[PDB]
Amino acid sequence: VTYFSSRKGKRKTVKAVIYRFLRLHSGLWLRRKAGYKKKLWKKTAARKRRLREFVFCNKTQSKLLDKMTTSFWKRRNWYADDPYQKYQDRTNLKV
Amino acid sequence: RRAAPLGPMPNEDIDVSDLERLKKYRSFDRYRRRAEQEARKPHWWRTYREHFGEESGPKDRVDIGLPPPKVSRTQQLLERKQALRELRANVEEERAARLQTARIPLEAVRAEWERTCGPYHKQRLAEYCGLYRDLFHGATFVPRVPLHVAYAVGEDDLMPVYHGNEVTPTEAAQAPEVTYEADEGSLWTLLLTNLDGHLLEPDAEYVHWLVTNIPGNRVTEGQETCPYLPPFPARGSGFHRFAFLLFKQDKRIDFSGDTRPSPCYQLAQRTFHTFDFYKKHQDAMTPAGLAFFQCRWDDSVTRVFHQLLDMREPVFEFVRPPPYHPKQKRFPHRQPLRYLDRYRDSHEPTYGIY
Amino acid sequence: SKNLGGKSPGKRFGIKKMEGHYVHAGNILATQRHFRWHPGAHVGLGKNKCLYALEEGVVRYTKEVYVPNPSNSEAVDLVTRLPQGAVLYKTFVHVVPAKPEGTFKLVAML
Amino acid sequence: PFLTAEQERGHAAVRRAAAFQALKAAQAARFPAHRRLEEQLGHLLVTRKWS
Amino acid sequence: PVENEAVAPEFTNRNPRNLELLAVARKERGWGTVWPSREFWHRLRVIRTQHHIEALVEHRNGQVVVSASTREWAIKKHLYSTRNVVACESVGRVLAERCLEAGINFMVYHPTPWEAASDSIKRLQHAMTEGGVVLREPRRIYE
Amino acid sequence: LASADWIAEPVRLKLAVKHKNRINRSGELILTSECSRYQFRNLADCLQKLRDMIAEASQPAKEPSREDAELRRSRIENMNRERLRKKRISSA
Amino acid sequence: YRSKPTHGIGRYKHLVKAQVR
Amino acid sequence: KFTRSRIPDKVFQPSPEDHEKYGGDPQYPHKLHIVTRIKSTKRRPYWEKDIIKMLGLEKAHTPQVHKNIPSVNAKLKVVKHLIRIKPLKLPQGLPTEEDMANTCLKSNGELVVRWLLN
RNA sequence: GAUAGCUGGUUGUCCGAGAAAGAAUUUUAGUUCAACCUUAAAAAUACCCCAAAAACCCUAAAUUCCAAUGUAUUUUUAAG
RNA sequence: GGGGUGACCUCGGAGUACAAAAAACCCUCCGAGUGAUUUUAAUCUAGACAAACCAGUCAAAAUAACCAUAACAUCACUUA
Ligand SMILES: [Mg+2]
Ligand SMILES: [Mg+2]
Ligand SMILES: [Mg+2]
Ligand SMILES: [Mg+2]
Ligand SMILES: [Mg+2]
Ligand SMILES: [Mg+2]
Ligand SMILES: [Mg+2]
Ligand SMILES: [Mg+2]
Ligand SMILES: [Mg+2]
Ligand SMILES: [Mg+2]
Ligand SMILES: [Mg+2]
Repeated sequence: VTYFSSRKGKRKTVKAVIYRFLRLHSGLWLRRKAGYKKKLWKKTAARKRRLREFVFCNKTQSKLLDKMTTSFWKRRNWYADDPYQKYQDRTNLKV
Repeated sequence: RRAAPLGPMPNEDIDVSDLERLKKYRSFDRYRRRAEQEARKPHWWRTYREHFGEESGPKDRVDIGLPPPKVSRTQQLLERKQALRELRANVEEERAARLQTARIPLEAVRAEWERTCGPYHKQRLAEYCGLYRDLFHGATFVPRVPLHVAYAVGEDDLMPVYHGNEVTPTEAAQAPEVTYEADEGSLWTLLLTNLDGHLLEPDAEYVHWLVTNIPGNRVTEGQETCPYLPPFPARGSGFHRFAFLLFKQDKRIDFSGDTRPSPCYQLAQRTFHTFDFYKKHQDAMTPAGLAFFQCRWDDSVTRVFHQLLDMREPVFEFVRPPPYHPKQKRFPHRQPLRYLDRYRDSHEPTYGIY
Repeated sequence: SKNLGGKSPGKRFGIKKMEGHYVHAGNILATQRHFRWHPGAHVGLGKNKCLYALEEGVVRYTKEVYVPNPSNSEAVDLVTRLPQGAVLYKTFVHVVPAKPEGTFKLVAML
Repeated sequence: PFLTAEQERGHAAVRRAAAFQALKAAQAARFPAHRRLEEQLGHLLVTRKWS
Repeated sequence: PVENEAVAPEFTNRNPRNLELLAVARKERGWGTVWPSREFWHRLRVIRTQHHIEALVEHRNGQVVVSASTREWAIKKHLYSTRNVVACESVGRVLAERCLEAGINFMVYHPTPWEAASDSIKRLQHAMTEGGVVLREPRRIYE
Repeated sequence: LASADWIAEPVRLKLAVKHKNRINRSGELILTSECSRYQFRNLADCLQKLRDMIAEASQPAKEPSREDAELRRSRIENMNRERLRKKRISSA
Repeated sequence: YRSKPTHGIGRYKHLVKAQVR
Repeated sequence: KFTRSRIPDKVFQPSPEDHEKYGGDPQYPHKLHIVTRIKSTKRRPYWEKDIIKMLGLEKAHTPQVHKNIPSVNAKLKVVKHLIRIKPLKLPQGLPTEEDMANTCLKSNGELVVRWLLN
């Protein structure tokens, strides 16, 4: 991670995390299961469904991705016909 | 560490040494019979019945009923052996049994059944359906005398009321006809009670037709304490039980407290407790006949509720407990995206300040 | 040297819920390599011989007679080879349901 | 022993519950203290002179 | 208001047959390893001894609800050779009639592979079906 | 329903016959909606239900198709109860 | 279990053996 | 491996001479325990440490009053090798509310109600 | 002002709490997670735990899960 | 048990590791890097096991097609 750039002096972001991850506005990160396209003839339908299912990240990985991304990717996006707009918020979280 | 068994072990009696001289069962059916016989014994370890409700195991049931008929067992066995020998002496019966072409007089079979062993089957069926548990709570009787109840659906249509049948309220709208063998020197009381259907109290039941002081068999001659009321079970809660109980009495019982008016359309007045009724009339009355049937909601219960009871038809529903969900985590690790939908209040987008 | 491949982690084959634990539907009661605990009332059987609760209730462990399937040839042969007084006993795990199936609520008094 | 295992069942339970409730209340009373006007206005007294 | 309009929304049906008849009762899923399966509300059990034939209809708790035995005098005096296939079919017919009287229309029958191919038990099943009692208990709603 | 004059008499009779389970004892047909949090959408759902009922009672090609998974039990029970009802003895 | 009084309730291999002068 | 220790019940069966030996009543057991910690919990297992902490015996050579119930008797048996246990004697009865501030616990195990009058 | 997972050095006082290693790794001279621990904040149960319960050929010390009780600790949230 | 030579590097079963789980050695022994056959074995989703993470495991209800009563593909220590 480049904490201080050379041109603008700003903090940069890694593009791998934005290529293979998705941040919901509530702080959660969404990802794909590793190996969901490799050797599908060798795996059971239940395992294939487990691989095709999306998954969340835990607190340490989420904080790592927040450190590796800038503030532009932590904004509120109002997309037209966004499937994850219902998941952008959190409800009934009694902490 | 080893502990000693708190009683006898299961397979500790047979000798382990010299197994070849010991007889084995070569039949899965033999082993299944032995296993089902051994499973019904009160073992000292944790068993399945102890956890899944043997109903306190053995219980001393109080018998409130007529004594069994005193018959000569020796003469009975003698005449039965004679009848069996006469039946076996034939040759056409043997030919029919060999050719597998033989019929059975089901009517005579049912008659002899209700004559000799029908009472005990009816008693155990009532115990299974929970009649005694809700009528006396501590006592089960034997229906010594039979009781044939039948509803008239038309001119030639007669629907019987057996032990546990299902009768539609449309067929049960009118008062039924009852029959039972009795001499012209005894008095009987008939009571139709609805065990389920009381909207206010759970531990109470409804009256539908109470008629006491029956001379012999003439039920119409006896004074009806409670006029007949058709079954009115709710639409949601279905399959209520309606039981005709017939009691034999000694004295001419007279009571002004259990009397009902001629309309008798008040549900507060039509609230019964058979336990207290039998506690009041325990000196003379003794239950001898029983016939219970199931009944659900039909298109006549709305009419009975509106016209007769002067009410609105109450509609119930069988709701299920809500599905269990764990405590929602801040970071649900490796959970599918639909984890956030299990804790959604409504499937409607809520824009807080926008 | 000569002995190779002896390194393998434990599969955590054991009993998850003990007697008296209030479990929910789907909760895995116990995992096993061979049949040590047999399922009883409201206890399913996965294809890996694992035991899960089908209802929500209290887990119980009992010793009960064993009547095998008449198609399982090995078990039927052992049964028919047993002596005349022998009865096979196994340790079964049950789930005693606590919540009722449902209630009758008044929805409309029309 | 003085009492048996069957006699000592739940003999002191209301007191344990009350003690746990007192502990919970002591833990829940945690909050920042009040800021009063005197705490800020007493700092001017450092320059109190003799006229 | 109307004194009869009190409803007490929590309606309690103390009938033990209510949910079983509504097909929403909790069947006993489970064992799978032992035989036969205990997932039913009523169960037909045919015991064929060397002398008599006994057809019971037991509940899940083990209690016998309705039974028909060749030891009963009603069938013993009307039937010769209470063991044969004729007697088995006869006791099946009597049990079907008694079940129709008791109000039980559905039950399960789990015979052994050698008892299901027999001649007496086949005719007993046929007689029970013709009498109105149908096997294959209905599926539990929201199982 | 009886005072609803914007629908024909056969349609009203078919409504009173089919949807008698949702008809008040005062003759008032009642529809209810609870799906959405918006009373606009709830009223739209009630009006759509009314439209479906009116169309089903107005079309004469209705064959009154019934299910099988939930009706086989009732059919078997009706057969097993008529097997006892078939007694023919005059009374009353 | 070993320390329980119901130990060896499933013990069955001693009832069957399945392995002249 | 070093683990906890199971003590059989025959250890806690008093003999007919032990009553006269230790000054106990063979008929009625005493009511309250005076427990004092004589040894340290260092070089002792952590479960013994935790038992001695939950028994209120953190400070040594200071007596503590406990019940004579099996619940506390279990922990006292667990750590019986670090404590001295005596019966609480009441020669003048229980201290009333007007005698609470004038009481004392003597070294022999008795709790005097009127201590140093005037 | 090359770079050093390597060595050496790293400047006032007092007080509070306070850690000996499971997994990956051209990795075992190092890092990154977990388990512990520190600092704040929300809560409620936390240890001790009698029965009862945990496999089939023989198997010890003892374990797991649990009421009561004796204590006040424990779990989550945010920084580490 | 210094490096070099030799041997090993991943996965599973048994003992070490006697009874919940876990548990190392260049510790003692077995094995795997697939074959054969047809029942060609789906979608969606409660709740759970296991686990630092990545990965691995089960699975109720509901849906389409077959008995209108099963579908977990089976066997080779089946675990690899
Ligand atoms: Mg006799
Ligand atoms: Mg190993
Ligand atoms: Mg290992
Ligand atoms: Mg440098
Ligand atoms: Mg290094
Ligand atoms: Mg214990
Ligand atoms: Mg506890
Ligand atoms: Mg060396
Ligand atoms: Mg080499
Ligand atoms: Mg876990
Ligand atoms: Mg399913």
